[PDB]
Amino acid sequence: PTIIYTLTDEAPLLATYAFLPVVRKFAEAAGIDVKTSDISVAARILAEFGDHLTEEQRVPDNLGELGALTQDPSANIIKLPNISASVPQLLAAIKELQGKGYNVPDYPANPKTDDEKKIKDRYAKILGSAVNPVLREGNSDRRAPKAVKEYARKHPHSMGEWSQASRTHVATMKTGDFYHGEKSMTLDRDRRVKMVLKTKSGEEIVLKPEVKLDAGDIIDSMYMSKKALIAFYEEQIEDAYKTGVMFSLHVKATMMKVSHPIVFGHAVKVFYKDAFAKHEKLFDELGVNVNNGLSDLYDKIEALPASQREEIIEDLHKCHEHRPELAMVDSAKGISNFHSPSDVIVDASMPAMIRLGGKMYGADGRTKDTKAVNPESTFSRMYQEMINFCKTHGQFDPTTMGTVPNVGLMAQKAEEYGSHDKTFEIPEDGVADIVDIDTGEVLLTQNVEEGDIWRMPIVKDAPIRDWVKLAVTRARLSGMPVVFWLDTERPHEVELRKKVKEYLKDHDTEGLKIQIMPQVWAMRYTLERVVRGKDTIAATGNILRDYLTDLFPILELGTSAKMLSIVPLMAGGGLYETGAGGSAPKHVHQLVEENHLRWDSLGEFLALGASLEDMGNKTGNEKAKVLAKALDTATGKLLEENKSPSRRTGELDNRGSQFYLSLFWAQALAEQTEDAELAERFKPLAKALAEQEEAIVSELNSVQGKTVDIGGYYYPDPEKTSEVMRPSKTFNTTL
Amino acid sequence: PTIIYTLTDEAPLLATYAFLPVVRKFAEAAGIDVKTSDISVAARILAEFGDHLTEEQRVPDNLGELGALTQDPSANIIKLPNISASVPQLLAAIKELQGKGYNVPDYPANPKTDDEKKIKDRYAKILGSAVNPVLREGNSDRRAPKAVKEYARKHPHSMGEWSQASRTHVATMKTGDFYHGEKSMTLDRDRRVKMVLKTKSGEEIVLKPEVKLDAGDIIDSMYMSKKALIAFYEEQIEDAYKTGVMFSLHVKATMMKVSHPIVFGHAVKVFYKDAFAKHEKLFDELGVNVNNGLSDLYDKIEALPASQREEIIEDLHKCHEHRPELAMVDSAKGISNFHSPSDVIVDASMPAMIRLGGKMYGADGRTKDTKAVNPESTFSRMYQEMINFCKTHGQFDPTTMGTVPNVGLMAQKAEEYGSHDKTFEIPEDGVADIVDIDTGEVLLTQNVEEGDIWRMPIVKDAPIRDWVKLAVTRARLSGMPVVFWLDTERPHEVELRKKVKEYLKDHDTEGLKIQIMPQVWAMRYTLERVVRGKDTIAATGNILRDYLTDLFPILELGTSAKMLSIVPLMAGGGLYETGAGGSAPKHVHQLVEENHLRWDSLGEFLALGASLEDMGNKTGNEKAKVLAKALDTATGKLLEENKSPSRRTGELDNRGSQFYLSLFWAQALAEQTEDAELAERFKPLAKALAEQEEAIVSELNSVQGKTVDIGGYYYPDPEKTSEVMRPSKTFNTTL
Ligand SMILES: [Mn+2]
Ligand SMILES: [Mn+2]
Repeated sequence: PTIIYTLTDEAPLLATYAFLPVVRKFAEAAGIDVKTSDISVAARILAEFGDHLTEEQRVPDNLGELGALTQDPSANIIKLPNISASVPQLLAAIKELQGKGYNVPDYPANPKTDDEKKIKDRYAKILGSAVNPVLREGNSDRRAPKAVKEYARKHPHSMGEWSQASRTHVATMKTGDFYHGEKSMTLDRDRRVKMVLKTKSGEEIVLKPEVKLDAGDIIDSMYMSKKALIAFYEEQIEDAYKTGVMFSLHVKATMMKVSHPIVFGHAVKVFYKDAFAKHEKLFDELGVNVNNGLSDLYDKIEALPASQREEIIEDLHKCHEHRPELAMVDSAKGISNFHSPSDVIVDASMPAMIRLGGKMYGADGRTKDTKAVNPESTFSRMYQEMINFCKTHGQFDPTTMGTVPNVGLMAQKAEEYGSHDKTFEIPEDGVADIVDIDTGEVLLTQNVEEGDIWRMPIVKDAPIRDWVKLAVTRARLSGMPVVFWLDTERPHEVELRKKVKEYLKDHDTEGLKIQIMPQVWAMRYTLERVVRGKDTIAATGNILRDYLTDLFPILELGTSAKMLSIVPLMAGGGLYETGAGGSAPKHVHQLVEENHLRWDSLGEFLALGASLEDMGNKTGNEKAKVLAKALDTATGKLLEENKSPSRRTGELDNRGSQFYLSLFWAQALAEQTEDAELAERFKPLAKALAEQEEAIVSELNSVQGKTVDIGGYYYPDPEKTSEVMRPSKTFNTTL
Repeated sequence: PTIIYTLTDEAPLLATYAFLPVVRKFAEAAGIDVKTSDISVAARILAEFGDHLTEEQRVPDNLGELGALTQDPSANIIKLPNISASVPQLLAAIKELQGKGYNVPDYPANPKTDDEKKIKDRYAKILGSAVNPVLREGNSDRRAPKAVKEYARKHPHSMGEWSQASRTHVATMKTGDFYHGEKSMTLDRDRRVKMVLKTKSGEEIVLKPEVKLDAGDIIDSMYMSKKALIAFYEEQIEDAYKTGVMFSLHVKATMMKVSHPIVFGHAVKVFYKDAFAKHEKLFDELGVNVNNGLSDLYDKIEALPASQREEIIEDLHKCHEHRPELAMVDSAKGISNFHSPSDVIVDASMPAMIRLGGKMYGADGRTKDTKAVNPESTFSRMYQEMINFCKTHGQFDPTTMGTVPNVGLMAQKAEEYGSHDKTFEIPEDGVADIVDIDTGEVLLTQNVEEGDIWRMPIVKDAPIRDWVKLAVTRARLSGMPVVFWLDTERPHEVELRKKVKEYLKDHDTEGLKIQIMPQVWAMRYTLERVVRGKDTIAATGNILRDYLTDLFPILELGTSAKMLSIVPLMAGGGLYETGAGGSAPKHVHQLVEENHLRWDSLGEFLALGASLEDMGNKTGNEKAKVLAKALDTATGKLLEENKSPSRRTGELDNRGSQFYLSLFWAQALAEQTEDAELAERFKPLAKALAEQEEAIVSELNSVQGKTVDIGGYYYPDPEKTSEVMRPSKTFNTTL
């Protein structure tokens, strides 16, 4: 009977320092041990580079440990939001660890000696989205809990009005992209395959030497034509200019770490083609990679002599005169859409733009309409339908609209999420085949060109079965109809359709509305329903799982940070994500400088409830059920009494809201009558907490408004942090 | 990017000489290379007997090459009607080749030495239905093209009227045949079995050493009783006589090379019982085998002294006075039903009889009502339902009736089509068991007699799956319902029924009308529907596929020569049979003697349209689909314009009709509007052919009416033959 709580980075971790003690006190009453696990960026640096560390300094491979635990039918993991480290974040975490006596190697951006290549490659394991692929050995059940939905209706968030005369739209490719050249197939038997490029010269380049494929795996051979991509950009940049609408670009270079920077990069290239021509030679040897955005260019020209660097920036701002207006990320500082690929992230930016009435920010500071460019059509057409719907129906009404929960196929690096190590920028014109080693059979041929992006996504049979099961499970349990978003004109989704059609019959689907529709149809059908106050489950692939679980919750609730993210693992256990957003760097900024943490721990409370409830069902622990339901009613009272953390310094913060939760949790257990022992167990505690309420609250608020010492950033001192995060001694002694 | 076009025998080959140049000129305009494959009777003898040939004389095994090519997903084979060599045909081919300096052995019918036995067996690989078993690695989709049916409505073919007092009927067995003694089962595991006869003496004769069987395969143990068959024969011959109705016998001796001649043989023997008893000893040692018809007896008595020969034939003619009139193949030359087993072929003779109003020819040369004897009741009683139907409803009206396409299970030597090498005339009374060699398990027991025909036909699981999938596909694409003609009382058809019941669930059958009925019922249901202009798909086994795709097309169209015969190959490719009939040797005799080939190449145009149709789907070729649709209208225009070959010499022939088709095809591409490049590409060629119409046709017609030289028959000279098949000056120069 063990719950694994994850120690992560920044704000969620700080909240954990105050919350971990109070969850431990409640969980022990059911015989559950709350065991910690450190997956912070620092702990992952240490675990990898234990080469020059003492025994006491060494840490286990906590990620690999948790990854292994997912195979255990009793796994119970609570995953808090964590950093997906960029280079600057990695460097800062390294530098802090070094200064604290941990002998870890520097990260060499450009490895001089060959020994530096090995440790740079070892750091590549730490960079980016590294935690999610390992923990996701199940499929996604993401939905807004009834109590949160009810709260959104009573307290509606602001939403920009949609004008019928709005000019904003999604711009996307009609040919030469992944979708319009896709070939797909379901595997007959186990095979081992290689990815080879037979050039026009006659040479055979092996891009990927070997990949093990199981029976029933779906594989795709999709590519994007570089020539088409640029001609598309030429066209759209021109169109946006001619029509006078603001140009914007929405990709996900954060997670799609290979393909999307190439997509991002090309936009910048063709947009500023006049400047990139004047300085081509200079840019080349400077090693400028604008795939990393303009920020890369600006870095590599900053060291240059003043008269030369100023000439460069002048050729860039001069290029704007024949160009369309650009969407800005920070219009005061002059930071635009093209500055960094990690600024405008498709899953978050598109909802934000729709939420605002189809608006993004201009160079003048004004909001205006935008051509929201999403080059890859596969998953972007669905956004356009909503824009169209809104244009005729107006902005959604949070007080009356329905819900769109999601059942997402993600398990075992599903589809595009596990295709990173299998994506390649093509070196020269040739034919790209995936060939079987045993029997030289080309499984899928594809004619590619120089620059083209080629990848082979993989989705295993077993995950698909669980995914369909979860769809029917959610349908039965909620009474909501469910729609599978599967295109008829996309090979990959016709392959999935064959499977869904079959595996549905393996389940009892007698009293359920379950159908299959292509993306755009499904979106329309879903929109036609939400607007009439009706609910619909979206059973979707991996990338759509990501998009829709940001999109709809932003519209329904105002945020994607207030919802359940349950991962039923295929081996029997459950993983429970508390948040889908970042670890809130700015929240830590406010905590260290003026002792106020505005992090909302609601997602943690909800996940813990879903953790404790599933503990009751799987093991038979009836005392877990009672704690879960009491936390369920404790969380609900937290919302209705309006005691979520304030953003203003000096008011009720994260620590303060943790008190009120634990109070209500204690009260809920004291005044219930389905377990006699637990009732009288919490009775004195509940009586205690309530009695010195405006004494504990008085302490937690008085200590605010000053600089505080946690002893670091990426590795804060457990002793100092705990003092700060538990500053109420009245509260602490009560347990 | 290739289409394999088969070079065959006789008339289709001659047509191909005129056609291959013009199909290549069109197919290169889409990036498709057309390569030939010689599978003629000559090429198949040379391929087998390369021992005595020089290196330059040696030809590749093209038939085996094509057999391997079916396993390739890119396969695209246009198969044309070839010769299924009879002995006299094989002899003539051997002589022709030997005469051309090809050292090939004589075929030894009665091998003296043991070295002669060797090469007779090597020739037995060439004899009979040799191509089809190897090429048919998929199931049959045989149907009338929409453009052909519509021509038959506007121009009906002559049909003989059905009197309600018509005496004609199918006579067939009620016990003792394969049907009423049949045992059948599905295999659970992989095993290897043997065919053994446990005799009365205690001895066990091994009839078949070893045969590998897969899991999920349907196997049958069927036997026809010698005593029951001759009792049947003696009853029906007596019946036909008593009633005064003309006797006729319908079998498939050509393909059923083992069982049917024994069946044919017993008919003749009991019919001529008086002669065969008087001359028993003489006929014994003369070696006369009536399994090969009366012609065999006529050969083996021709050399005998005039007095004795005239005694034998008078005893045969004397036997005719107490027997019924026999049906005549050619009454002028005195050739009857009994002359040769390969003269009256069931699948064509029965439709010919029914189309004629239930009439066949007699001694005087007039049409007469007949007793159409089909000894085996498994697939014959299906004919009797149509006869009855016609007796009450009169003849079919082709101007109003519906279509009956066929989806035929045939893949991988399925059912009775693969039973030849496993069919045995029983040597002595005993039990006939099929036994697993590993373990001693007796799978199917049966009790047989001296002279019985025992066989074990097999059909594999994967072919069945493709068959069912093809039915659903055809239903979905056309809209018309499909009926599985499967009996309840035939064990083989219940094993099939079980699989058809299961494998229909693995498919989307939503808006589709799919049902299983017994043969007799299904026929009646089909007939009741078509008579009021409604369409029905017949999903049937192997023999029924053959029978029905001659029967209805004969009635709907007047001929089974003009129709699509597509074979979706299981590996993903496609085979397109241009004709189910023969190679028409009489057409060749007319061409050599008078320079006029009356061969109809319409089946070749349709199979090419279908070949280009599938080409675009699998690979992605856009220009290929344009060619298919332009051909589909060019073929139609040819029918409408009435420019098909005449049969009278000195008029429009195969060469002429090929011109108009290429003219209509270029013109069809001259005015299309979806590939602007192809429109202007064929624009000069279409204008040239339309400008030279009366010049080209003047040439092709003036060369007729003369004896011409093609340098042989079974192996024609490519130079001389191309000189004959392309005699047009201005037509050729415009390519
Ligand atoms: Mn997201
Ligand atoms: Mn036939």
